[PDB]
Amino acid sequence: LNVIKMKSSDFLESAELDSGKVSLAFHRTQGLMIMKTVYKGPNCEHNEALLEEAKMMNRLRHSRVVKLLGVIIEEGKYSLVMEYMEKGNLMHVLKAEMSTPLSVKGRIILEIIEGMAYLHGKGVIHKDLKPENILVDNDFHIKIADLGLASFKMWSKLNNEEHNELGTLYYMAPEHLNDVNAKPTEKSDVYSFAVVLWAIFANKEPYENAIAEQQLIMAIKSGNRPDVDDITEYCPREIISLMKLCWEANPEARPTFPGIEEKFRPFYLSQLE
Amino acid sequence: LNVIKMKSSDFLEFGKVSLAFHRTQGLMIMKTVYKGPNCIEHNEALLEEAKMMNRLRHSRVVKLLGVIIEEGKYSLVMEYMEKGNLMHVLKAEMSTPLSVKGRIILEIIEGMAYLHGKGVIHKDLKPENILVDNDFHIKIADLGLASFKMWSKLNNEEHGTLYYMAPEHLNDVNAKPTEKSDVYSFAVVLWAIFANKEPYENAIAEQQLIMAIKSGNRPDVDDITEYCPREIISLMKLCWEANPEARPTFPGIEEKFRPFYLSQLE
Ligand SMILES: CC(C)(C(=O)N1C[C@@H]2C[C@H]1c1cncc(C#N)c1O2)C(F)F
Ligand SMILES: CC(C)(C(=O)N1C[C@@H]2C[C@H]1c1cncc(C#N)c1O2)C(F)F
Repeated sequence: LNVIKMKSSDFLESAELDSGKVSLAFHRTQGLMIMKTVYKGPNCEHNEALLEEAKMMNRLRHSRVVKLLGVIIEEGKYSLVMEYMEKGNLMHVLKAEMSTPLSVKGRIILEIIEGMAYLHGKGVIHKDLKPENILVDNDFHIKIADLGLASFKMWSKLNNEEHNELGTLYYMAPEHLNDVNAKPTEKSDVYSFAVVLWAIFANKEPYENAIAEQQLIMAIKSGNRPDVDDITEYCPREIISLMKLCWEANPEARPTFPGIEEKFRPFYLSQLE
Repeated sequence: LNVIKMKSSDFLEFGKVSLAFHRTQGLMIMKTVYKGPNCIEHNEALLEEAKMMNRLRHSRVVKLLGVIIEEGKYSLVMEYMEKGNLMHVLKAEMSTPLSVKGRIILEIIEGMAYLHGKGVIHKDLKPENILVDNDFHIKIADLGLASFKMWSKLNNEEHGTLYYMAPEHLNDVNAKPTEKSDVYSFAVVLWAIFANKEPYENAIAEQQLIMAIKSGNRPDVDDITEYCPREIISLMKLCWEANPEARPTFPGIEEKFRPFYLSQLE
């Protein structure tokens, strides 16, 4: 339940990944893993706080959240070590030439609901749910990640701290768009989820026809949402309903993940599984 | 957020469990605990235990849908489970395949992990308290009202087998239950799932059987005639260890069992 303090010698770590300075690394005994090197540079401070924030992020253990296996914390380099998800992130899986069946897409959605229900269950606001932060194993089971380090302030600042040698907008609720200092709520995560449902049936990012960013922000704040007609393949009307309900302008008019799970699970089981 | 105060008029019409029809929301199970005289002085305490009951919401625990608090009728209203309890499902003429028994075990682990996550000790996990819907998905129940004292008192005033009980609580009723108390119970549940019956069938008497269990007696593994994976036999032995400390946590179980389930049984 305390963090595993791993050494640099324990790995033969690879080149970067574009789905990240995130890299695949080979542990000498425990085998294949994912490593997020946060810092490289001279010695610095906050060592106890980072190791406590690692302990904090090690607390959250579920079948649908990515597990911290350990951390590297040495003289002038800081890294997070996490379990290997073979098929990469959700958006990578949807774009692949291999067909993703309806039943699988259904299960993926239930597994995300399960995972979000867990984090909210522990009083965690994700703040940055998006297909990047949804990883997929070889059996097409998923786990939720915080690779932005949204919920871990000391690690997130460490990336841009000082002497460091080493996306969101589409899934961010309109209340927080163009807001320098916004407080994200649980219902912020519910909006993100709605855009994720759309992406799962679109097999692409939303807002492809946007030209400038200030155009897209002002559009989404004025009530624009992903084009439902741009869903070419079959998407059940129950899920089309659900994503419209979850990307409501009014935060309070959105449901909660317990509320979603209660409706979606029996629908999934009866119609999609 | 808070509990729903339902009326008896809103319905058609372990405790007097009746299946009842809510006039709008549809079919439910109602546990009418008290029918007769009036006890309105302690209604606040029951409604405070109800709030406590209402806070536990998971896919693998039975949900309180609402409660009836009237002059001389007191009921818990909870979600319907078509196939009844686990022991009833195992004893049916339809053989329940290995893959399903595997999934059942994962769903129990999921549910127990949730309750422990909310600081809940079940204290009386057993096949009777494990209910099964039409697609063989399970939800854990507290029909004995082990964790709800005022309702449990009310249940059995006018108008309990030991096979799944950890040895620390056998002949010690003051011993505080821990998480590891539930983990022993779970071990005996694993056995029953592959046995398709209650253990200790050829015990002489319960006084003597209790003393046997305290001295290290466990269910007969040779009584499992049908196939049981060896790593599940290993798991149930590790979970029914004499020493509470020597048993794994439900988190500990989940992390070993889930990838085993997925790779070998799913
Ligand atoms: C940071 C790390 C290890 C990670 O994914 N997680 C740590 C724990 C579980 C998982 C995670 C996922 N979503 C939200 C939170 C919160 N709060 C969270 O916290 C990885 F992204 F580097
Ligand atoms: C009593 C009631 C409603 C019920 O199953 N539960 C109430 C809530 C969820 C579920 C439950 C199950 N296991 C343990 C606890 C605890 N603590 C529990 O508490 C039913 F048996 F009538």
